[PDB]
Amino acid sequence: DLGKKLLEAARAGQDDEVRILMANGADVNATDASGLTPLHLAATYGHLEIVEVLLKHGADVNAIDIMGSTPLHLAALIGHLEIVEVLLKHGADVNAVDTWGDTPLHLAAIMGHLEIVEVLLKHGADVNAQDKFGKTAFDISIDNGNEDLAEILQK
Amino acid sequence: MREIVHIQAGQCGNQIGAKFWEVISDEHGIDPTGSYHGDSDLQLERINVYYNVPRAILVDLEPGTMDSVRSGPFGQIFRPDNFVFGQSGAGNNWAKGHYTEGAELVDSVLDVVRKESESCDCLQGFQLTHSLGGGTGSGMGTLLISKIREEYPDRIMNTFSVVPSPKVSDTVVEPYNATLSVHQLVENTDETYCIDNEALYDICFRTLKLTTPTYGDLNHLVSATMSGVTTCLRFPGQLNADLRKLAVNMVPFPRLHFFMPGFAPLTSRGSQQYRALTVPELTQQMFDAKNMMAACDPRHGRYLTVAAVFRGRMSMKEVDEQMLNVQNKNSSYFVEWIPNNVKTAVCDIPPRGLKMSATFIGNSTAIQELFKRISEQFTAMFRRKAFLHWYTGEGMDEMEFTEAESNMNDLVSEYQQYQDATAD
Amino acid sequence: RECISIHVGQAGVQIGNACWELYCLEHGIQPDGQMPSDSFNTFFSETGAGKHVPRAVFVDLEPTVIDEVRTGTYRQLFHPEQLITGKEDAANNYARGHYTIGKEIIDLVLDRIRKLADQCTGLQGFSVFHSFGGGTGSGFTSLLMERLSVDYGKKSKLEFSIYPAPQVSTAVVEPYNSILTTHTTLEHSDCAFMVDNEAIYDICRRNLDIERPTYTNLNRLIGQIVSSITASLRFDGALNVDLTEFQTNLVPYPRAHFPLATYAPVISAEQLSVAEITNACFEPANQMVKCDPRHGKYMACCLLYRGDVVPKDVNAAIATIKTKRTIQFVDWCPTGFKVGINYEPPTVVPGGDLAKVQRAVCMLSNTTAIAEAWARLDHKFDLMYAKRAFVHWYVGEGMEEGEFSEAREDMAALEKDYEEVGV
Ligand SMILES: Nc1nc2c(ncn2[C@@H]2O[C@H](COP(=O)(O)OP(=O)(O)OP(=O)(O)O)[C@@H](O)[C@H]2O)c(=O)[nH]1
Ligand SMILES: Nc1nc2c(ncn2[C@@H]2O[C@H](COP(=O)(O)OP(=O)(O)O)[C@@H](O)[C@H]2O)c(=O)[nH]1
Ligand SMILES: [Mg+2]
Ligand SMILES: [Mg+2]
Repeated sequence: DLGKKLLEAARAGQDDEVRILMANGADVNATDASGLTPLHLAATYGHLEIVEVLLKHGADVNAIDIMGSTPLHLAALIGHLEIVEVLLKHGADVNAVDTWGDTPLHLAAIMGHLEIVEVLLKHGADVNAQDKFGKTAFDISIDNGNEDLAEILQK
Repeated sequence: MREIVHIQAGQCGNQIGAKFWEVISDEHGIDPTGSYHGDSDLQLERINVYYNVPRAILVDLEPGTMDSVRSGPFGQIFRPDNFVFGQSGAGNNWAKGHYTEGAELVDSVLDVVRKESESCDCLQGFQLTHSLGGGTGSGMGTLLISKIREEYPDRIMNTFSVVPSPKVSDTVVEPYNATLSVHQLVENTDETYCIDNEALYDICFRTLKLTTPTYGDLNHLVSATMSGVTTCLRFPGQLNADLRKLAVNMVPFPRLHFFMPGFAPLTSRGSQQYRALTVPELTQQMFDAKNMMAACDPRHGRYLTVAAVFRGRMSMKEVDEQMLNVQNKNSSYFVEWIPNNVKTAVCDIPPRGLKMSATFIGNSTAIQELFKRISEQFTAMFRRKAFLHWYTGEGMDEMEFTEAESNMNDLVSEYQQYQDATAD
Repeated sequence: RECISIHVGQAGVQIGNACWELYCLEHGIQPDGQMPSDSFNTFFSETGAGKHVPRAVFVDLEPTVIDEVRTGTYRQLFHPEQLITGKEDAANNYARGHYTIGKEIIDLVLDRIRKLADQCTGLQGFSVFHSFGGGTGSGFTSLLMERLSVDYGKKSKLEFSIYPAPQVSTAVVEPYNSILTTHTTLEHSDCAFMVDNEAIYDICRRNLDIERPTYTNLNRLIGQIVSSITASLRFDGALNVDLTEFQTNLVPYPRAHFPLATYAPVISAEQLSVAEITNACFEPANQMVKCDPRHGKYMACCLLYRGDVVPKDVNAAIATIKTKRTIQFVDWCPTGFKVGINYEPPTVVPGGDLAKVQRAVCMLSNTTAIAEAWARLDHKFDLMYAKRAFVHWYVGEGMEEGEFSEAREDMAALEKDYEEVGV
């Protein structure tokens, strides 16, 4: 199966072995068990060159998995500023919500990726978006005593 | 699958048996002393099948038959040990051959059968020639068959059984004997060539225009048929090569293994055949019921399987065409639910005295006609209970006759079922 | 690096002879094994004395055919331990090949395969040659394939089946044997090239100009087309360089692993263009299995050219056919034709009715129209099994009657699997 090798390649980050697998017609939008496309995996583990290749060969920028995680969710969680900006440029949903009710702004705020918070905000991230418990990104900055994040959320 | 052990039992058994050895000894280029004076490798390619000297065992309760064989032309070639003969004769009593006198001798025969089988690279099976209306050939033969069947269950059993007819002997107990013997063959043999004396007389009388056919005249037709059906077995060839493969492609249902043989052209004893037949002529001796060695009309039934053996130099292209022709131009006579049920094979070495020939082995449901005749004669005799004290005195039970009667009728019904069957 | 060939029944064995005859001419190897001259050692091993031995096992439940191997032109080429024979054949009965007779010799055969696999370092898998209708070819192969999926489970196995044809058919029950092996060998085969003996008959009557072909005629033509498929493995081409790639390129569904092979040109010995021969790959008259690809969808398609070929001529002939014919593909396939070229000329046999051609091509294409061939067998099967005809032979040699139905359902399910892909 070439779709499973592409999932493994995009994860482990073998740029050449992605290009080879795609040269034999591998499924760019192949899902693993939990619905994770190669774009999910490349955007999670910070493989910018593989992200841009998949996007340019027709990868669904807004593909969700079994838990509603878009690639922009995972990039903003792990803190890959380069990939966050590439995803948004290819029309990613800045206010996607996942099964836990979190947006990319929630995850970048929890993990303290202030530079990505600022990028998401400038692409129209919803500061008033709430999670399951009912907490916004601004509520997270207040509850966690994070004045650096509170200031960047009101800029 | 190489060697075949041959057996001949009873008067008829050793008559058509020896005639068979006469025919195929010539064809393979063996003289009566047992030495090769041929001139072709296609002759000794598969001589190991029937020879070592024939792999033949001679059996009869009648001791006279011993000498009628050895005083024959090729009588010198048979191994002296392989002669196994009793003191008295069975006298047309199947029970004497199967239970009393024939049973006493059958061990001695099995000892020789064992001996000949012991020194075989790889046995195929056995080959018994015998008549069914007799006491020895039928009663002891069928008892021999069962006794081999149980001692050699990994092997084929192939019989050349000749059917009695009033046209050849007016003995009225033959319907009893032949019915009892058919009750055995349907359970004990893989394939059986039905040689009908009714049909042998009707061919010698009507087609060959001989006013009084002798045994020799009827035996000529038989020995020529046997060499024809055994052509595949005795010479190199792709199709129907060994006994098991033949039966595999001939017998779709275990009990329905009674072949109606027939061959062409029909010649007299040593007559001159100036004009050699053409391929389409030979092919048109298949449905020609005047060439069937069993007294049955293929038109009155359907072929389940057919094997054709063309002997001589001829066009393999034309034979294929003619056979493919005759099948579809009579498509209603070949069963539809067995596709490619007719199989044709060619051998370049023709039979003795002929430039071309063709033998036509067929599992035709019409054969039920033959078993009808035997049963009606059996029942007519059995309903008046004539001559039963012969059989019962030898240890048989009256019940046996009823079972054999019923079992042959089941065999007739089965043939009638598959005749009326449809593929839809 | 190494590939092992196995030949089962007369069909396998006699086609084997034709292929190893043709392999040794293509590799300049002598009948005695010598060579006055690597990529080709995928198929051959080497003696200390400069002798090149095939990586092959010959199996038959009966001497006659393999006896002619070891008293013939190439008797010296094989080690005698590679040529294995029984005594009682299967008698056109899958049951005897698989159950009754096959169990008596399966262990000796598997043992002699281990001796060739022990000589090999990075063994790829197995090529298997066998008839369908034959008892040995059907029954024993399917057994051997089961046992190879255990003792060598983590590697490839490829079939070269001889699809039956009434014109050379030796048995009535050949539909039975075909269905029975194809059922039990379905899970254990990664890819399988069928050869309709009718197409090979038709081709030899038309293009070789023979009235009544012999087996030598058919086997030679077949060996030419087998050589075309194994050329990539023997000369280190670019396409299909190892046994996995056959599945990668041609098999997008484990079950549906039956490619149609088409070979041009077949020129009598009594030159064409690159474009002309590539058009003949989409002519049904030159297929190895009689069907109509126009009635079916292509899952994949490879072109294996060999000889005087300009890579640009190929791309022209491809664009010609991709534009000027309507080769329908499935939507979930790479719509591009894979290609590879091997500049060595097609070798023929000295004396052969087949002529030396300047260039040649063998198109391997997993079309859904090959389901037509399964339908013809399934139908013949149904007629006979409707009356339970000849079934007692099988049941009386260690086989449960149920296995007939379980096989037929697996063939009915396969006919549905071909349908759903092509709609
Ligand atoms: N193309 C081709 N077909 C063959 C060849 N040999 C046999 N066949 C076909 O294979 C089918 C089965 O015959 P075999 O392969 O000889 O049978 P087997 O494998 O030896 O099995 P058994 O003889 O029953 O033990 C028949 O329909 C033949 O037409 C061959 O050399 N070339
Ligand atoms: N075709 C043929 N039939 C025979 C011959 N001898 C006897 N018969 C038939 O066989 C039956 C008699 O059985 P027979 O073999 O003589 O008795 P057995 O010696 O006890 O087996 C009758 O139907 C005869 O017509 C013969 O030489 N040729
Ligand atoms: Mg007598
Ligand atoms: Mg064989």
